[PDB]
Parts: sequence; structure tokens; C-alpha cells
Amino acid sequence: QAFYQVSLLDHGRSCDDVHRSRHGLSLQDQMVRKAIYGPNVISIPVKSYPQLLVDEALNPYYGFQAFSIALWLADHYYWYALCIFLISSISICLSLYKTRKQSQTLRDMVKLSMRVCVCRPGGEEEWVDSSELVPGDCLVLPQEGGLMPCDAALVAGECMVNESSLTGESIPVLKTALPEGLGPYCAETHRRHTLFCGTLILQARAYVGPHVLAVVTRTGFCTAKGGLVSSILHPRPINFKFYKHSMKFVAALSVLALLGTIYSIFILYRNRVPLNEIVIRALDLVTVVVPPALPAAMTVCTLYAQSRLRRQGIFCIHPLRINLGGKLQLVCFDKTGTLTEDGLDVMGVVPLKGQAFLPLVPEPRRLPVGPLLRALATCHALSRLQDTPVGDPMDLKMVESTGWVLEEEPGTQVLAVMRPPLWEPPPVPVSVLHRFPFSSALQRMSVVVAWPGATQPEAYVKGSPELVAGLCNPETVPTDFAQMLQSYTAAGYRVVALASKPLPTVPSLEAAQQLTRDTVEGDLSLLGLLVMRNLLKPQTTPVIQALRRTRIRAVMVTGDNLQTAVTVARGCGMVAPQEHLIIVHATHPERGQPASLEFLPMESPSRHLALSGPTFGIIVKHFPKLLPKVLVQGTVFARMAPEQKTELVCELQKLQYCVGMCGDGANDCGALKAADVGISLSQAEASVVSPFTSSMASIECVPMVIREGRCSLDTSFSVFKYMALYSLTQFISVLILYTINTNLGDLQFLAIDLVITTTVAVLMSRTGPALVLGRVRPPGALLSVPVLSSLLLQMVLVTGVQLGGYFLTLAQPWFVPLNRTVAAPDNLPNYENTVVFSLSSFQYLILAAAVSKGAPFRRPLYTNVPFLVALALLSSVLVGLVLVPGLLQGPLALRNITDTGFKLLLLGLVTLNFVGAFMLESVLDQCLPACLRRLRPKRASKKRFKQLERELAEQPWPP
Ligand SMILES: Nc1ncnc2c1ncn2[C@@H]1O[C@H](COP(=O)(O)OP(=O)(O)CP(=O)(O)O)[C@@H](O)[C@H]1O
Ligand SMILES: [Mg+2]
Repeated sequence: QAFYQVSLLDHGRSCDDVHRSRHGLSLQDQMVRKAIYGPNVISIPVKSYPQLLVDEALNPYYGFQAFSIALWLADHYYWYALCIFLISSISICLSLYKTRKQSQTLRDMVKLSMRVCVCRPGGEEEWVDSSELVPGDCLVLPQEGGLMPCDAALVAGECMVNESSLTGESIPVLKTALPEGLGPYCAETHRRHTLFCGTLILQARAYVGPHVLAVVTRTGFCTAKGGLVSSILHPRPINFKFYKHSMKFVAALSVLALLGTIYSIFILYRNRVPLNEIVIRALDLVTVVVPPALPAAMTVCTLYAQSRLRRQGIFCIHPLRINLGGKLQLVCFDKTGTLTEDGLDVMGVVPLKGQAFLPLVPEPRRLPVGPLLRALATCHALSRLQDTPVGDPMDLKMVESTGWVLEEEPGTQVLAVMRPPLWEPPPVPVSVLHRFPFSSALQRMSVVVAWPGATQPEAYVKGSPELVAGLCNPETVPTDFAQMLQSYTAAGYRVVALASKPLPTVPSLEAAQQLTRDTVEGDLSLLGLLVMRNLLKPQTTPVIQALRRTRIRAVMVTGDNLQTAVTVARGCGMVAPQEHLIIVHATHPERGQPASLEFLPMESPSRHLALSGPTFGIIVKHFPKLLPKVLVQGTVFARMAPEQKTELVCELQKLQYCVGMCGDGANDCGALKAADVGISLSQAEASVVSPFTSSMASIECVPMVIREGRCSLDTSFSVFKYMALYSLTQFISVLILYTINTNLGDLQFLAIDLVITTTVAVLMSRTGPALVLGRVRPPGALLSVPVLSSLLLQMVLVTGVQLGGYFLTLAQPWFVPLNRTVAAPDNLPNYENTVVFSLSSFQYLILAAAVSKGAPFRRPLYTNVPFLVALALLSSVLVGLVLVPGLLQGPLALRNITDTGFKLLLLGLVTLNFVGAFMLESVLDQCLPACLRRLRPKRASKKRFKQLERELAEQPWPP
């Protein structure tokens, strides 16, 4: 009767229900469920070519150009029509290629199919089906190096998986068996028992089970790998798109088009040409005003910039966003693996005798056998790859520091058995009973471990110092824990605390392993603090100094302790030594206490604010009025959960800041997607994780993403402004002829539009970006006073030389006056056509050189090379032709002029116009300040960040 959403069909499923779904029906249920859900295939439509063309041809411009071709054919200017078709043909081919390439990349990612082993309710079939996989299907996963087709909760056993594409996470991720329960929660809601579509399985092992077996949850390409590709198809728009502002500027040109049309009507009525004939002249005037090569030129800008970035390694999707890069005002960054260096030496461990802390051991090897050694060795979730161990750089560096070595493939639920170094001045090899994974939001990991001693099993928890110390029973927790940790965090050593609890369970029993994560991480005794050292990436310190110099503010968003983030921030130059840092702190509103905000300064040898994640939680919920003041003044957001990083992005955006994210981790995945410009620095090739994936492991990417964006925004504005200048230069030329004896050209018009303008337009879009990022932001409105001024003033100079030419031509003593008794197509030679075309041809080229204006955002014009050769070549051909048309006289329909003097006068006028155009654009750059000061002495931006800044300047936060 009424359709129900697949999510709505499977939203309320129990923990038990996922196990109920396991060993699902072989065929009848499969077929009906598969029919209801639809086939498990990516929904990218496949088009041979002509299938695309019909859809592609529906664009409104294409219709107008088709009408224009017919109109020009009716006028019998075949040659101009021959060009007008050909330029549209180039436009459609390039648009087709652009569209085809954009789909092809995405389609190539999702073009994967492989034979799958599927479990029957009383069966275990092998390689039976893949694309037809049942929505609730249970399957046995491959042993090693196996891509996972569907998002499936793991019912039994443990899996090691590479999720690098899905989460931006190169490091191997542990997967564990789901626990059946009366409560219903989604596998995604667990966010760990689920195995995600298109993720490689490094290894798969069942300690107790015969093999690892998983039950499919959300599937059919509409979740995970496809859910993101599906996002890339029909993508999210940008608000207040600059094309609207350009569309307003087209309306200013539309007034000029109407004014021209009425001028023509008066001239034609005065001329007394047939009314039927006058309509064709009016129609030609309107069609001429439309530029044929603009639609192609706009594509070629983007395609050249994608080409420029692909070579730099910054692999891009949604190429429209490269301009958005140009406008970004703040760039958010992550601490570890981006601002700092991935991989960290363990700078020893600190042990505690009783309540008191003992002095730090430089090398973890020289310590007594007991809890801390075992915890240091066993806490990690490292697995053994071919002749090697694979894990998180922190956990890997810790175990190598202990000197204990992981046992290989060769009880029941016994895994990752830890072999001792076997050097003595007890070896007691130890085996893990239960593994708990580390979640960035959760901020800790835990293990249950047993030994041949066969005592009560001991649970070891390694996690964030504050949460672990808080979780520990306050018996062992030292009085000065906070102050002692403050030494290590202030130094800049990433610190993780280890807590041990003896657990009263039956040792080496599978059943005994089953336990509540909270119950294992409940009552705890603080054991020691690890002192991991992460060092700043060499290039980070430079890029941040430039981004601060441009006045694009750099905000740091991190899950690590506030003092470490303050040390990294003070190091990079987020906060310079001259600058002052305030630590906003908040007390929870609860019992008899209301919410309190306390601001405490920090002093070290622009009023920068550093906020812990929890303080920001209270500020957003219980101080909404203050949030604008902190988020416009906050530089070092720290101890932030993965969800909190998205909130900073969203609140900074609602304050009208253009955010950017250069994170390299699963924690940032949310923030990267939400942010305007998102860059994932550790990914290989194009990926769905971020809009602008990089393959260089540095912040050196981010300046390049801004620098190219500003170039693409200036190229888009230059190509638009040159296309307007050409059309009005054509309008003036065609009109000067329309008044004067009702004449035009055919082959001449093909030559101008096809060779002079289309070649220059495509070639002017490949200049490339400026060397150094600049203080001045690229101008963002096409309908600006400078742009409008520049175009209008230049067109006056165009007309001046053009009219001057005609006056000089008529004034020439040898000049023979033209017949002016016969139709424009019939009068193949006209003495005026020769002069007007010959003067106008060169000026069409000159406009591009003046328009280029290559300095703040683009490199000097000469550096282009293919443009510069073409400009000179076409100029040389035109110089050659104007002096001596020879053979080309006949095709050009040129009236041969023997007199050298008038040709030199004509060359002089073009040179004068050229000098004029260059002088006008240089004058325009110099004149802007005087104009701006007089037009507006002072103004206030509607955007909230610029006002809140100005308010804070007038009255600061309480000092
Ligand atoms: N394997 C592990 N087991 C337990 N805790 C870990 C851990 N690896 C990191 N931690 C700690 O867990 C907390 C949360 O880490 P999270 O992934 O959110 O950020 P992070 O410390 O990697 C800094 P960044 O945000 O720059 O990536 C931190 O205090 C971190 O030091
Ligand atoms: Mg990271």
C-alpha cells in the first residue's frame, strides 16, 4: 500500500535479533528479501555515448546557438554559422569528456565483483553468489587479504581489517564478535561489531568458533562505501553561489543589448531597408551579443586546475569547490599525524610504589616482573603480519620498548600470546583472555590476561590520564597526580595512564571471558603513566607562519590533553610568544550548583583562547550567548570527542567563517565531510573520506589548495570579463558597419570567433598560481564598481580608435566612397569592411593581454607559454595579412590598399589602443583606493564573525 524505508524496516533490531538473523534461510526468504531490498549493485548509470548526447543537448544556450546557426544560414553567412556550430561542438565534446571523467573515477572505485561463500541455515556454500547477496545473509569471511562486500555485524570470531578508504585509517582495525542481548541497538550504533562494505580483511580468526561468521545489516549500495559515493552523485550545494552575482552583471549588459537593438531599429527605419530584412539585422545584433566560446571556457578553467592539482598530488573531486578554497578564512588542523610527526619514541615509563610515584625508568626493559611489565606488553591490539607485527604506531613502539615478542598462529578462547625476552640477570609467558578495542570517543582500551602461575585473572586498562585516573578507585591515585602529569604534558610528551584490577573469575575459561566493558573498567588501581614523545613535522612550523601572515586564522582541534596541545600550538605559531593564551574552564550545573565559567590565564616566555572539550560542552548547552565570543577568539580546542570536532566546524560555519580541515585520522572523518574544504593527508589516490584527498604527509598541501583556488577564482573572473569585452567590441564593430551603409562580414566573422577569440580564451586559462599566498582576498562579485568601470572605460577606448579609423579612412585623399545601393551578403567587397575588420581583429587579441593582469593570484602572462606563442603567432599572421593579404585577400573579401602610409597609420592606431588598454588596467589597480575611500569612508559587514570581532575590539572579554 505505502512504501517503507529499508532503514525504517531494520531500525529496531535487537542485539539478540542479529544472532536470530544468523543462519538465515538458503533460497525462498533470500529471493523475496532480495526482491524487496533490490539488487546489491552500485547505482551508477552506464551510457555507451548517444544515451548521454540527448540529455547533454537539452541545455538552453545550445537551443539559442542552434536557432542562431539557422538565422545566420537564412542571412546566408554560412561561414559564421560553420564557426558557431564548430565552437558549440568543442563545448559539447569538452563538457561530455568533463562529465564522463567525473563519473568514471567514482565508477572505477565501485567497479569490484568477487565470488562469495554464503552460509545456509543447515549449510556452508562456497562462491555461490555476490551481487544477489541477501539483506540478512550470514557468511564465513575469508582467512586473509579479502575485501568485504556488505556492511555485516560479526556474529562469531575476531577480524583484522584495513579501513583506509572508509575512515582515512591506514593502521589495521580490530573487529570482534557481537554480544546477543534483550536490548535492540544497530551494528552501526555499536560502530565496532559491524564490518563495513569495500574494506580489506588483513586476517580473520575464530579462537572458539570453526571460522568467523557475519550477518549483513544495512546494504544495497545505500550505506557506507556507496553511501559516500551516493553523496558524491547529486552533491550538496554551496549557498550564495557567485554565478547569481554574475547573472546580475549579465542584466547590466542586457540593458546595453536592448539600447543597441532600439539604436539599430531607428538606423534601419532611417535606412528604409525592408521590415522583413530589418528583423534579421535586429536578430543578428541580439545573437552577436551572446558569446559562443564562454560555456566551453568556464569548463577549461576547472579541467586545467584539476590537471595542475593532480600533478601536485592533491587528488580532487567536486572541482567547483577549488574556487571555494580561494575564499577560506580559517583552517582547522589536527595535532598527531598532521601538525606533529606520526610515529613516537617511548621516553620511558613512571611507576608508583604505593600512593607515591617513583622516579621515571629511561628504558622499560629494566623493571620488576609483575603488573606494569605485563600491562605494558599485553595492553595493545597488535597482530602478526607475514614475518612482522602490525598495529597503531604508539602501541607498536610501546611493546618494542618492553622487549616482549608476540607469538605466531600456533586452549579454546586464547589469542595474541606474549613471549618474554628470555634474558635473566621469571620469563612467565602471558596470554590474553578478552580484548577490548580503543574508540577515540571512549578514550581508553582494556585487556584480561592470565599466566601459568594460575592466580586470579588481572584486567589492564591503558587510556587518557584524566579519564583513567577518574575511573580508578581513589586509593592508589596520588595527591599531586595532576601536578606530576602537568610536568609531562607541559614538556609536550603525549601521556597514557595504565590501571590494573585483579578480577575474581575462573582463569583460562572461554565462558569466564564474557564480561561488561564498564565492569572490567570499573574499580581500578593506577599502575603507571607512559611518556610517549611526538615531534613537530619540519614544514608545519613554516606553513602556519604564512597562513597567520595572510591573516587566515589557524585553529587547532585535538583529542589530546590541553597542555600538550598548548605546547604544540605555542611551537608551530598558532599562538606567538608576544600573544596571550587564556584557559576557559567550566563547572557542571547539577544538584544545588548552577553552571560557572572561570577564565584562568597561562604565562610563558591577540587574546588567544584554549578550551578543553568538556568546557566547550557546558559553553554550548548552558552559555549560548558566550559561544559566539569564544569561537571567534579560540585557537586550541582540546580533549575533543570525534562528534565535538563536527560541532566546532558547524558553530564556526554558522558564525559566517569559511572553515577548512587538514586532519589525517578517523576522528576527523566527520569534521572533514562537514567542512567547506576537507583534506585527508595520509590517503592514497582519490577517496570519498574528504573532498580534496592528498598523498603528501604534511601541512604544505594547505597553502597550495588556497593558492590554486585564488588563481581559479581570478581566472573565472578574467575569462568572464574578457568574454564580455569581446562581445561589446563585436557589438561596437558590427553597429559602426550597420549605421554606415548596412554592411557586415561572413568568412571574417568565422576567422575572429573560431581562431582569434576561441584559441585565446581556452589558452588564457592555463597561467597557473602565484608563488606566495597574499594578504588581499580575491574579489568575489562580477558586478563590482571596478569591473563595471574597467569594461565601460575600455569599450569607450575601443570605439575611439574604431571611429577614428573610419574618419581617417573616409578622410584619405585616394579613398573611393562605397556603393551603398545593395545587400550586405551581395556586396562581397566593401572598402569600410577592410578597415573596420583590420583595426578590430588586433584589438580582440589586445583585450586578453590587458584582462590577464597576472600578479596577485596568477603568475606573469609570459610563463603560460602555449597562449604566449598563439598570441604572437596570430598577431604575426594578422600583421602579415594587414600589410599584404595576397592569396588571403580573396577569402577575407579584403579591398586591396596600395598606400603604405594609411597601413602604418592603422598599425599606429592599434599600437595606441594597445598602450591605452594596458595603461587603463594599470590605472584601474592604482585608482581603486581613492575611489573606495570616497565611495565608502567606513562600513560594517553583515557576516556575524566580522561584527563579533569589531565588538570584542571595542570591549574585550573580562581581563
Ligand atoms: N591505543 C590507545 N589506547 C588507549 N588510549 C589511546 C590509544 N591511542 C591514543 N589514546 C589516547 O586516547 C585519547 C583519545 O585519542 P584520539 O584519537 O581522540 O586523539 P589523539 O590523541 O590521537 C590526538 P588527534 O586528535 O590529533 O588525533 C587521547 O588522550 C590519546 O592519547
Ligand atoms: Mg590523527
